[PDB]
Amino acid sequence: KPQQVIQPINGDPFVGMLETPVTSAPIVANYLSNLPAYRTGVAPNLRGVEIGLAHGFLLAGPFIKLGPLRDVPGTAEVVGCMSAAGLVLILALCLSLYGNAAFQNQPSMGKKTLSGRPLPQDPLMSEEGWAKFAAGFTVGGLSGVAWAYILTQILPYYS
Amino acid sequence: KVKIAVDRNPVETNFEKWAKPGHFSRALAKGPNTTTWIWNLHADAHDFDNHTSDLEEISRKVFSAHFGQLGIILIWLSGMYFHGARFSNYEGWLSDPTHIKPSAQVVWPIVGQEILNGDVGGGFQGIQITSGFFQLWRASGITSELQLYSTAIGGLVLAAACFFAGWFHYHKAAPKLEWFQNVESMLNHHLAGLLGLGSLAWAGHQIHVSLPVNKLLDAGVDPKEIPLPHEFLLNQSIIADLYPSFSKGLAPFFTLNWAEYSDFLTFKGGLNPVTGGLWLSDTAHHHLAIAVLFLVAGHQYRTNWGIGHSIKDILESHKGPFTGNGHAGLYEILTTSWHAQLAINLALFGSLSIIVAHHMYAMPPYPYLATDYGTQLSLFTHHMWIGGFCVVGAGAHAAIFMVRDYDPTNNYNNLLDRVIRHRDAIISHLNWVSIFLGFHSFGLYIHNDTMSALGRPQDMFSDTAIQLQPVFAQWIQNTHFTAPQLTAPNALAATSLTWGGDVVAVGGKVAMMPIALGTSDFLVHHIHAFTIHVTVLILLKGVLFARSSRLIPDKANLGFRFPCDGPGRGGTCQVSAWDHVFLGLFWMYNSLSIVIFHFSWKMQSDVWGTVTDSGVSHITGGNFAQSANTINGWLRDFLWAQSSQVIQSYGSALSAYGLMFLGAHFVWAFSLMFLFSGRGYWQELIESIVWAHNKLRVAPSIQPRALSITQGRAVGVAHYLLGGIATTWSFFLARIIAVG
Amino acid sequence: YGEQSKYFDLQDLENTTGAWDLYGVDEKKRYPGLQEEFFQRATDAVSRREALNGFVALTGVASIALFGLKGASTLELPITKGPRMEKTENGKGGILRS
Amino acid sequence: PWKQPELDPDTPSPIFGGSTGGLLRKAQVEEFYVTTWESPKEQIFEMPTGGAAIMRKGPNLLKLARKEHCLALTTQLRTKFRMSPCFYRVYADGKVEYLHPKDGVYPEKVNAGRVGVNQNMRSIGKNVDPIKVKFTGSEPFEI
Amino acid sequence: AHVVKIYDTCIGCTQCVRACPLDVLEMVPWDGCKAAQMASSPRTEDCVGCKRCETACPTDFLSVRVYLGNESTRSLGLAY
Amino acid sequence: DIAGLTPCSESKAYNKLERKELKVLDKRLKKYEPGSAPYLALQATKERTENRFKTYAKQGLLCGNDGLPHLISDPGLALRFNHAGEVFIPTFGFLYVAGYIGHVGRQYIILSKEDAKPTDKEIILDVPLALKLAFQGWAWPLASIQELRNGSLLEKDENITVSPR
Ligand code: CLA
Ligand code: CLA
Ligand code: CLA
Ligand code: CLA
Ligand SMILES: CC1=C(\C=C/C(C)=C/C=C/C(C)=C/C=C/C=C(C)/C=C/C=C(C)/C=C/C2=C(C)CCCC2(C)C)C(C)(C)CCC1
Ligand SMILES: CC1=C(C/C=C(\C)CCC[C@H](C)CCC[C@H](C)CCCC(C)C)C(=O)c2ccccc2C1=O
Ligand code: SF4
Repeated sequence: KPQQVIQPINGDPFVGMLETPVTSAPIVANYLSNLPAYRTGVAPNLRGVEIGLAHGFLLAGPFIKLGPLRDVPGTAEVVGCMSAAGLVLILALCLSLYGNAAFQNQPSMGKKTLSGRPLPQDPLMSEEGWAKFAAGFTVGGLSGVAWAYILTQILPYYS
Repeated sequence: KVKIAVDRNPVETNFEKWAKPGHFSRALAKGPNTTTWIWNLHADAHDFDNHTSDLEEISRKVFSAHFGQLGIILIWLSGMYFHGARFSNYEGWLSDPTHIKPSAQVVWPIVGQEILNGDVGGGFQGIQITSGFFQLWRASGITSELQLYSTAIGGLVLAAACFFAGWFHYHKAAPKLEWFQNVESMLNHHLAGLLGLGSLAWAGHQIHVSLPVNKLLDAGVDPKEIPLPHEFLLNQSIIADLYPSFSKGLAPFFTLNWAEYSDFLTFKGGLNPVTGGLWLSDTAHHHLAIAVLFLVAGHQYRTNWGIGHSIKDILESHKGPFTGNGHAGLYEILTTSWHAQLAINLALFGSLSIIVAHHMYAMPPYPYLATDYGTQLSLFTHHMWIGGFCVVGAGAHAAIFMVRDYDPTNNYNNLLDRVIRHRDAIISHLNWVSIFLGFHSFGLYIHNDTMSALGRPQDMFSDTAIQLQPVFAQWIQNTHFTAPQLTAPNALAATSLTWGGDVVAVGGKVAMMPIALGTSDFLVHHIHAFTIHVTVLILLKGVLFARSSRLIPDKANLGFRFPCDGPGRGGTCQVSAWDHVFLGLFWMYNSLSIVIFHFSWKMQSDVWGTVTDSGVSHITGGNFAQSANTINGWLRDFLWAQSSQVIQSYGSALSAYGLMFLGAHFVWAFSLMFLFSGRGYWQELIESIVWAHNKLRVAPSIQPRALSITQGRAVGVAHYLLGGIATTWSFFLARIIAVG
Repeated sequence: YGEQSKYFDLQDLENTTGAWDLYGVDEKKRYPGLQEEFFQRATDAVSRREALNGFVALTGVASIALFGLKGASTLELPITKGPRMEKTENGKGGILRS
Repeated sequence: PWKQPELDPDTPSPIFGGSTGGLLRKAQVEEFYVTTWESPKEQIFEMPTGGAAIMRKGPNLLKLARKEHCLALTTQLRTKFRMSPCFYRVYADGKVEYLHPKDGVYPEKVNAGRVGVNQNMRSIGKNVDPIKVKFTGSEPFEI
Repeated sequence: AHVVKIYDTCIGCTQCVRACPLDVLEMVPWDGCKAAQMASSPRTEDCVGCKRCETACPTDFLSVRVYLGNESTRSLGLAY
Repeated sequence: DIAGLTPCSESKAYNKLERKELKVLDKRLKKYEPGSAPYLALQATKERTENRFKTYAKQGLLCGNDGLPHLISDPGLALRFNHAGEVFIPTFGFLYVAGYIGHVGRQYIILSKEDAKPTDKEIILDVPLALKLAFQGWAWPLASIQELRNGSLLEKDENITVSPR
């Protein structure tokens, strides 16, 4: 009974990963598989809505807190939010450019989830699917920026 | 089991192999057809692995090589003692250490060098030294030049004995491989014997010799009437008045009454206010405790009498489930590979030299050493660089072991094999933390520079603006300051004045004062962490990818030091681990240069200075908290605010430092030929010069060839490092001599 | 695949090359049903990459043109404020131009 | 060789641990290489992309992302154990190619069964200057 | 990929094919040398240009020449 | 008095430089007793300074607007005016020794090349032949001229390795 925790993935010592407790932990695997980017059956626009909402809510913070007008009261909370919205628009433009670039061809080989049972094709791995994903990303980012804006207006604590 | 296996007379003592310079290598034994034969001769001179495949002859060779290096170091130490005996002002410096600068090198009046014999005081002229030998000769109680002469002659005698020992232990009586493989006996004899016996001998010398001399020296007694240490050794009456516990006479030692020895084996924190160094009683109890700790640790391993520890059992027994086989074969590697042990010993030696430099700058262990700013700066910088060099060489010899002495038979699922297995993960995570540290240190510096340039100092990362306070380091400082209050109640004061609340000063100059840490110290420390992470990334990648890689799978069969595998795969230049060490040398140079720049600026701006009645005034204006946050502030207020004495050193005692500065600039700049360029252009130029020498029949029999690509890289890195080291040496020494 | 020691079969080469989704599930419409059509109608007018590249550029050029023309001098950016009296003369070694 | 051999899917693989150096996404998208050999006993070898692996008594199978890894393993096996293995190439669509000698008795021999290709009967340095082949699309060494 | 050319100066020490870890070079029978052998490059599309055959070539000038240019996914030595 | 340079004997800046050097050298003299060995070394340095300033003057040397002596390089101008000792005679003085080293290196190269395995002779020097050639190289230009006319100095390029362009 050696308890060989460190083993290759699927018992295959030939490929990149080896199954490690950073990867093979049930909590980590359940948390990563439940993240929106790995919900393959869900439409890519619904993926992008949640992803853009989370990222646009987080990206507002550093702009308000450490912006050039952070010492000016009342105006930092609007300048940080519109700069975060501009950053979300820049990331949406780069996302659309990546969708144009990486999906001008067609993939031919599946993903092969563990012990088989693969679906035909991820809609995220398509051209119009990634375009819908980027659309959901920019809508989610704008809504998250506006939500972080109104959370800086009504507040019981800090900002 | 452990015995002395020695083969008598394996090699005849004759100059037969001295007659033919190329004899260690069969490739060089033919003749010097090309000019690269000479560089291969001086390069493979001490590479004993390709001289022969027998480990026993290699072990004998390296044993006598260490004997020769020991004899060389003993010759150098004897020469330093002779210089202090003959050409020095040590007698004058003993009677006045705070006003007479140390000097132990006297130049000749041959060509204009009389200006280098500076007026160091005490009616003596010479080169103002910086090694701090006078402080050491004041700690170890030395009064007259007769004693230094005796020490020099004894060092010369021991150096001759060491050279004779090397000759004997190679040519006359060479030990066998089983003699060198007695690792347990080696460890026991170099733990209890070497370290423990030396620590106990030094503790006894400090107790019986150095303590009374240093007790009479700081009391105002002139050294002329100070009794010689043999009088203290033989006579208990003279040693009894200075230390009353000697009247007991070894009674408390055997009767377990060691509390009676609290007069000359004290436990005091801080420095002696009269001299500025550590208390000699504290050092005596320290070296005695170190001797105890090494005597007990030197009886751990099992050699011949059953009891003890077997290192193979200790390694094979520590096996943990995320590591598979745990330290399974490392005893077999370390008992058969000289390069693996060389890597381990060089890494630990370099790190311990770094600790030595840090803990001398922190607690000065010598009398009148803290006030002598030049000796402290020189010791810190020198041991800093020697530690860095030993660490880089450790990486190099680890890569050499990886290429040559590593075999896959003994290791299947051990720690070394698994480190080889997940090397890409290690390199990628190290690259991530490298990029992360580089950005949020140097981009912070660039952002501070930009906000200074944009006229917005309130947006900078400074103490006046938004700050990154090093809370952990300041908390450690406060804990160590309050450590004698609760956690070490028997300590008189804090272990160092880095975190203290009092300022000591000898001769009107600040010896050691409390150090404040701010945003700038945070930035420089994380810059240091970034730089060290990059250098360790380069060295570890070179070690890991020396055997095989995704680019070149057969890098193991191509040797350790090879230039390239050709322009294939887009060009595999500098792919060898030797070139990884070649780049790591420059990264080491950048790391240690920035480290010693931080040391010099911080100590000159917040520690070193002259004490006044109205507060304490430092050497600079205390601008480290205001100018070390930006690159331009660093430049202007450290490299331009200082070095004004180096340029104006001409016509004075320190003009040789300016000459050395410009020669170092020359050599540093001359290296970039061997760094930027290649070999084919130089080979074609050499062909044209060969045609020129062929036209009028002065063609050498040896064909002139350009330097090899590895040879050119070695010349470039050597000239670059020598130039940079001498540049910083000249600048630091001239600044600290003309000011401090 | 993976019977006792084999890792290659040439008819299920999707398993041979190591293409595996370590974190992949096929659970459809995890969010509540009324929530999708609010955002599904949000994306359909901007789902096309032509509509999205235009919209980002439309909000790009207009807001960039808004900054400086109207965006500056309302935030009191220190570029359209003007000096009080600084830096008319230049030259510490004499000459004193301007 | 006498008959071109086709690799068997059934053949075992050496025991090995998880190594980061191995097959990448190029194995999925583009082609990858497969090496086969028949062993007399259980010996320890070092993979060109990983650490050490104990191989199986009998047939064996290695997958390498590059042909250079395959020939490095081949040269290591031939030098250490006089092993004489062979490797293949497996494409993305499942096509199998044989690159290790089609004649079967290695490039070191001749076998009088292969035709000289990319061979110039002129001496090196007798090639024409690039001006003589300018604006033609053919290099002087390609003639 | 790269262009590998072998000239008539080859005399057949059958060592340029051992120094190439990519199976680019092969040896064909010939009649212009004592060893009756001549280097050939059938799989010239699999060459990366590492010039190890040039290091192994003992003739002056070299019989085998490798010319760089027109790089591809196999001549660049990427496993990705 | 050529190129606007006054002679060193009649230059005010030359004497001001001498007075400045004597002042700083005597500044260090006040920190030592006259019967000490650093005092004797400083006195010898001052004597060497005074001897150098005296010998540099009254020798035809000149200086201009700096107090530092200048050297005249043009031949003829350094011959009509007494300035040949600056660079004109050191030119032939160096060339004699420079041709000495080149000649003895050539004779050693020629002598070693007519010997079995001559590459060893470059790393294994022989003392009696090298020292004999070292003391038989005083008449280097006389040996150089006679070899130039008869072709033993030079070599036709039909046995000289030339580039293949
Ligand atoms: C207690 C016994 C003892 C002591 C004190 C030493 C001391 C030393 N050994 Mg060690 N050694 C021992 C036992 C001992 N050895 C045993 C039992 C073995 C066999 C397993 C070895 C095998 C060994 C090897 C293979 C090597 C050493 C080396 C060294 C030196 C390292 C240099 C250094 O760190 O600077 C300290 C330097 C000094 C203290 C300078 C003074 C040196 C004095 C003259 C040596 C006196 C100690 C000696 C044991 C006295 C007896 C010898 C007698 C025949 C004259 C050091 C002097 C290295 C070496 O070659 O150096 C000799 C080395 O590579 N040792
Ligand atoms: C514990 C100390 C130690 C020991 C025992 C060894 C032993 C060895 N090393 Mg290691 N090494 C060390 C420290 C050590 N090294 C350090 C600190 C470094 C970092 C710089 C290296 C870097 C290093 C590399 C990169 C390589 C070795 C190699 C070697 C081998 C042959 C070395 C040789 O023949 O040099 C011959 C001696 C010389 C060339 C003389 C050194 C001259 C240097 C270049 C200039 C010194 C200038 C000086 C500082 C100032 C003078 C100024 C000038 C104007 C006069 C041998 C196994 C080589 C090898 O093949 O390993 C198997 C190899 O490739 N080592
Ligand atoms: C001071 C000189 C210098 C600098 C800055 C660099 C920079 C770099 N080298 Mg190099 N290096 C140099 C000299 C230098 N090199 C020399 C002379 C050698 C030969 C010995 C090497 C040897 C060497 C090795 C061996 C390695 C590096 C690596 C690196 C990288 C470290 C990145 C990092 O962590 O920092 C963070 C990044 C920087 C400091 C770059 C500047 C960033 C500024 C602050 C801009 C910030 C963002 C900016 C606003 C973006 C601009 C946008 C614009 C386009 C509109 C980086 C690309 C390592 C690497 O690849 O990374 C792990 C590595 O392994 N270098
Ligand atoms: C005595 C031997 C000798 C002789 C006659 C020459 C002669 C020549 N060399 Mg050569 N040279 C030599 C040795 C020699 N060289 C050596 C040892 C080196 C390596 C450092 C060079 C490197 C060298 C270069 C790189 C170049 C020349 C050039 C030249 C030409 C210009 C003249 C000159 O002074 O060059 C200058 C020569 C040097 C700076 C080299 C000085 C090295 C010392 C003085 C030589 C020591 C030799 C030794 C004492 C002889 C042994 C004596 C014997 C009794 C044992 C001329 C044809 C140049 C050329 O092509 O012009 C057309 C040129 O570019 N030489
Ligand atoms: C530095 C130097 C020097 C000098 C000096 C010296 C070095 C001297 C001597 C010294 C010595 C000479 C020392 C000694 C020491 C000793 C010791 C340290 C001891 C110890 C001991 C122990 C550890 C133990 C013991 C015991 C006991 C306790 C009990 C009983 C048992 C017994 C006996 C075991 C010289 C010149 C030389 C060289 C160079 C350098
Ligand atoms: C300059 C240069 C050369 C040419 C340098 C050579 C051939 C080495 C020359 C060494 C000399 C001959 C050592 C001796 C120097 C002087 C002769 C010493 C004079 C001493 C006085 C007392 C006379 C290379 O070969 C090279 C190779 C690879 C990368 C870069 C370079 C490179 O930069
Ligand atoms: S430039 Fe030099 S190091 Fe780089 S591939 Fe060419 S020959 Fe090798």
